[PDB]
Amino acid sequence: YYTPMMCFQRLLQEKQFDEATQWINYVYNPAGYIVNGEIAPWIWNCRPL
Amino acid sequence: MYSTAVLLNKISPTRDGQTMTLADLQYLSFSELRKIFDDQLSWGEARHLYHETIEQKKNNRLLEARIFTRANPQLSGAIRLGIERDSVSRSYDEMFGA
Amino acid sequence: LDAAAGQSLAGQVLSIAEGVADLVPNVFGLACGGSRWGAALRASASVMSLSATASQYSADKISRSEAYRRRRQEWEIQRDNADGEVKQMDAQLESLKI
Amino acid sequence: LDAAAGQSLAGQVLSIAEGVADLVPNVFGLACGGSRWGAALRASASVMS
Amino acid sequence: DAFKTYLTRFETVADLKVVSAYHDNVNSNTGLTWFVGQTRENLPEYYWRNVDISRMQAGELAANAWKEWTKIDTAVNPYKDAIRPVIFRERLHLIWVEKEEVAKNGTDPVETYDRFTLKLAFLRHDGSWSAPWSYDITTQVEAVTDKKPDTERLALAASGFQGEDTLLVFVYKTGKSYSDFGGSNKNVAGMTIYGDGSFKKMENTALSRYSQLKNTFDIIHTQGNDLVRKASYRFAQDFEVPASLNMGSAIGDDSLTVMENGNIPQITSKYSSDNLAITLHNAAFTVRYDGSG
Amino acid sequence: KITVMAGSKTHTFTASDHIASLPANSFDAMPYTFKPLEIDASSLAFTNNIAPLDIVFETKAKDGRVLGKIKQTLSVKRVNYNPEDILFLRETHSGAQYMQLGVYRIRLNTLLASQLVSRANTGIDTILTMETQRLPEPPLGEGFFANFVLPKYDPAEHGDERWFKIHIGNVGGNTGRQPYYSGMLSDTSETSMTLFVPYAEGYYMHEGVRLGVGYQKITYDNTWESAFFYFDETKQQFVLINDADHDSGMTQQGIVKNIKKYKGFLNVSIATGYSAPMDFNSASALYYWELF
Amino acid sequence: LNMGSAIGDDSLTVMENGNIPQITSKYSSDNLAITLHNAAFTVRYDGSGNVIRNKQISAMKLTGVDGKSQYGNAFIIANTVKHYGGYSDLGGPITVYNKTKNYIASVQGHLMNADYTRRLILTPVENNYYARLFEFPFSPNTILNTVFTVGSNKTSDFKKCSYAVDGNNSQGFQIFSSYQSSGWLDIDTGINNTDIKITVMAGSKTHTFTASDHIASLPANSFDAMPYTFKPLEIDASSLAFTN
Amino acid sequence: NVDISRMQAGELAANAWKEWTKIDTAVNPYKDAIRPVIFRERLHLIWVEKEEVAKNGTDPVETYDRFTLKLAFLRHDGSWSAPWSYDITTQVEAVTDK
Repeated sequence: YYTPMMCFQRLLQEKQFDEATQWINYVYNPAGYIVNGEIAPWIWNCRPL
Repeated sequence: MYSTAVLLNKISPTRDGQTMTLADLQYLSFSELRKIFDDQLSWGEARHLYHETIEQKKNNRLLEARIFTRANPQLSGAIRLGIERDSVSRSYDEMFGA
Repeated sequence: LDAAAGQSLAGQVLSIAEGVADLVPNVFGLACGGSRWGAALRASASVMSLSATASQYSADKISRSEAYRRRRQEWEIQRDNADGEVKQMDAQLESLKI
Repeated sequence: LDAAAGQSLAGQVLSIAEGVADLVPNVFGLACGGSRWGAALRASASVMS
Repeated sequence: DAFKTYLTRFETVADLKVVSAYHDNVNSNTGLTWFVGQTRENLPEYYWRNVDISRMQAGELAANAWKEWTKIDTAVNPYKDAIRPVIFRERLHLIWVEKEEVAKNGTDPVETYDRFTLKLAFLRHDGSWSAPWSYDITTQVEAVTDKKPDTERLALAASGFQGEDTLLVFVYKTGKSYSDFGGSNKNVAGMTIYGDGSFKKMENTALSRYSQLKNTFDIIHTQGNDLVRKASYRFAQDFEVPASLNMGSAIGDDSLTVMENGNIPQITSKYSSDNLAITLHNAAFTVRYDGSG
Repeated sequence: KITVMAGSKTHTFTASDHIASLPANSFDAMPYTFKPLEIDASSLAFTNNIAPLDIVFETKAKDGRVLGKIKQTLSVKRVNYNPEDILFLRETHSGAQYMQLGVYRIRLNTLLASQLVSRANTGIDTILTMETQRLPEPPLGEGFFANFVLPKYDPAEHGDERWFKIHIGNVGGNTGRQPYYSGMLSDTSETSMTLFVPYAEGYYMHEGVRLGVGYQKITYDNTWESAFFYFDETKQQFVLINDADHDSGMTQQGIVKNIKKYKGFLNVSIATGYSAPMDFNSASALYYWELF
Repeated sequence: LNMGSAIGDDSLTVMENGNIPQITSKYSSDNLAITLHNAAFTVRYDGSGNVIRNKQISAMKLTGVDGKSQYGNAFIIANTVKHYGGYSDLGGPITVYNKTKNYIASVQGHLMNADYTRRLILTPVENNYYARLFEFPFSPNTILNTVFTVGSNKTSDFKKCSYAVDGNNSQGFQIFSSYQSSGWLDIDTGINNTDIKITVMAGSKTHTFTASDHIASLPANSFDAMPYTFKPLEIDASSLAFTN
Repeated sequence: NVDISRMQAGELAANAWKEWTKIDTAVNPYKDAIRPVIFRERLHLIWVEKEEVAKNGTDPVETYDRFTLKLAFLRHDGSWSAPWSYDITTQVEAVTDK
């Protein structure tokens, strides 16, 4: 959790919006996550959350 | 580890009395293909068919770009001296006209 | 500064060669041995340090070059401002003589 | 400059390894010994630098 | 001047000659081949690269299947050309042997002998190399070379037994052909290295187990004294089958139910006679009434 | 049930018979765990030393609703340490290192650095020329260069597609055809190529090595239809056996009477003293492109 | 010795890949012998990047009606050819006369419309349809680069027929494309083995090695690349004039 | 180096000569046994070094001179390579009669 969020924050501060989105989609994606070619059942990608 | 011809034969015919071809699967995602051919294909077979469809799509895109690059009239042209007309270029012209 | 970076990079082959040379035993007779077991490791650390120093010199050179370039850009802006002032005064002269 | 910092950090494992290697005796026969007693301490000082 | 410096670097890289290779597969149909190369100049500078030979089509390999030469910076000083890559724990390891001149203490006539040490390092995540594990293989080297390592070409082979998560390291005397290992065959010696760095010298019973690996040993050509190196190979008994399978999850009809935690933790293989038996242990999955939102 | 398919055999393990401990009947999570399932995978169809095993976890209700279906495939790889399928590295006396797998050889190193010094004695105007980029490379061990000329495209003779393939024959222990080269026929002019055919003592089987060309709708691999080559110990050179019709001719196994000329090729010859220029699709392609 | 390349007369042919890979010496007794091994060079039909290459080379390269080939014949070509007019600028119908078989071979790059009937008119007036002297219909309508087999020795009329019209319709005139003539040239394609030779001169001695005797294997007779490779050529270099 | 092809009646122009350039590769030759040579079309420096070595495992410790032939070459950027080294003690003793 803590490292992808830090990377996302730094990319957002530098205005690299696409890279920041890629780095925050490791934690949360409103569209879901593609596992084995299908949408995964979980809502959050960070398991402790 | 599979054969695309064998897999396409397992999936044929395409509701039209025609052999199922890689172009007809352009078209639908891997999950769609697995759902449609859940009874005829295994996981590895569906994955192989999906990958072959993707590679064929990429190859066709490359070929179209290759033809148009040489057909471009803007390179006519002092650069035209180092340009050759390919047999595939001639075949594309004879098929699709101008 | 470029020469300094080159001279820093020049010593790595000699460092590796010294590390290779110091591994050979150098005492003979009834007391043999004398090999420096850490010679190769020290040579590798030395070449790492020399690489760091060369990188620092090259970075300094490039930084000074870019500072000079930006300074020239600001000079160009000042030159344009002065030219515009001269033209504006040349127009004010026509107004004044009318 | 980033590469310079990386190259500076890259030598610490080698410094520690050299300090470990120089503690082994290197003269044999009827006159043994040869250990560099301060090799580990010098390695630690080098990694600090 | 900058171009001439570039040319110096180019000559250094282009003068590289391959010295050893490892194939990360049980057969030559897929996988990666990892090469270690050496410079022409009289330094112990070593580079490594790899190629994906699964791209081979009628013996033609595209240029993008190859990888750039990357320099190894870990103070490698091998004995002659006894340095080779190997892969175990899924990462690139470099294994070599060093020779030193040591004397036995407390002997009025000082007699010297060669001490042979096996060193093993691995490539870390950031591109740096670790501190090598060190083992003593003087007895094995002397046994395989008949105490004549100056006259005989000591050879090293390393293979990765992924099924047991171990590294099989053979030290042998380069010849024209090799017989089965263990027992009467004293030209091959074996060592087993574990994931934590510990080691166990192989005995006759375990050495006879890897006898089919002799086809990956360097041999001297019958027609003229020409050395023909051979790529080492990943080792498996007869069939390589994955040890587990995480099947995944699924969503049922009408978004009413979910199948979760489907996995086969243990998958074992047995090749007795000419029939293969595959056992799946503790295959489990959960069914739960749950819509995905 | 869990259903597994290994080649032609299909096993089904239902929860009535192969269940370890059946979960409590409830609407919450119900974990099903099975006993050790044994699979007789002795009929797996091994293509290129790898075979698939299909595993399906299925659960359905009485209504027919699929409570859950999970498909997966397991890859079983067959160990093949046969000496003819092992990659090996060799270095010729000219300095060329090659990696050989079966019949195919791949150049591993490059020797342009040695030749660049004399060029670099003058300016770089001498290094960066076409003459330098056309410098020949030493051959990959013992072998010969054969020149092939393939005709203009003719749909009547070749077929509806302009592609051609070249196959090699009596090499190693394989009498059958192995793909060696491929290309596309040119509809305006002939296609000329020069192939390096390897050699080793005892490598060529009876009558010598075959190189033949196939176009689909025809494959010129009957008797004496493909070009035959052999190594004559007397003259110490490679000779084409069927460059023309012969009532007798020397081959690898002595004198053979009925010799018919090769078919498919417009012309086949042996290029004496031919060294191919450096390759820009080789292992050193990146460095060549960066230099030039 | 990397001899290099050369360009022949009229920018019609190129000699390429000329090189002697091995040159050995033998100084026995007092005579010096120099041996050139595998002396090779390739002759090709090719123009130095102009209209002649793109058009006349392909015109002769087109297979003849009777027996394909068309190598070793005599041709009449034009020096410079330039577009005149019509509807657009197609590849331009450019004609080559095979004078030993009485052939017209036309070359073009594009076609305006497949539905419009097109043929070749050769006329010294261009815009005058009745003032023509050659009219050849395309056998397929949607095809280019065809040969026509006149039959008569109308070389004189062929030279008077400046221009070349690909339009050639009777629904008016309807010139699609038309090219020019300018000059005229006559070439022959046949080659002589006694004329394919390598001549060496060492001091006062001169030795000639022709392709009749010192050749290894002749190339395939074609308009494409023809590589000639010679046997080991032996030279008695014992009368070289040594200055310094 | 000098280009003596410019020699005319024993007179050499001053532009045919070349600047002295320092060799920096840790050269320690024995007496004056250092000389240049050109092979592989590039400048090589070849020399001999003498070291005092003793024979191990002899009760009367006897010392002898070991002669090593070293060979380095000049690289494209003006730096010198690491020398190859060979042992020529037998040849040196044979030609000098010990």
